[PDB]
Amino acid sequence: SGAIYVGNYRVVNRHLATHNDWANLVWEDSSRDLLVSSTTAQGCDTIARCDCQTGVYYCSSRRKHYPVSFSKPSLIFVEASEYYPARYQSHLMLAVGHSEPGDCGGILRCQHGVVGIVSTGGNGLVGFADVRDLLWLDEE
Ligand SMILES: NC(=O)[C@H]1CCCN(C(=O)c2ccnc3[nH]ncc23)C1
Ligand SMILES: [Zn+2]
Repeated sequence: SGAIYVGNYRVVNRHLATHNDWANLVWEDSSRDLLVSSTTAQGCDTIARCDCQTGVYYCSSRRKHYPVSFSKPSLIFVEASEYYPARYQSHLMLAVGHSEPGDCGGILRCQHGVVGIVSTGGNGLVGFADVRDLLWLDEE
């Protein structure tokens, strides 16, 4: 589990969104595994605006932050799970790291700020849903 709290937005994995998220919806994209809902309180996370390919992510199944090298956001084949059928997920970045069921939502961050959230795992891989192109997270 986990979210990005930027301005009056909450950024979560679409597959983990709550009823309150759906009742306060700003934007959702199944192809990216992302959903954004509105918040009453202002958050403290800042979004990175960059093409960093190194950073650090939080792994809840280890209680550890790991430094990683990750691929540029791409259209990556993702295997069928309890949340989605076999499909191409867009804006996904891959790294080598521990990610098991429950690690989705952990933040990936670089020197500039938050890059994305854990969205895939297994096989000693971890995938991150990129948020750096969502410029609207910074206003309104
Ligand atoms: N965005 C998606 O389509 C996700 C949905 C959750 C599952 N998933 C994984 O890649 C995954 C996550 C955690 N541990 C794992 N072990 N084996 C596979 C996995 C795909
Ligand atoms: Zn950066």
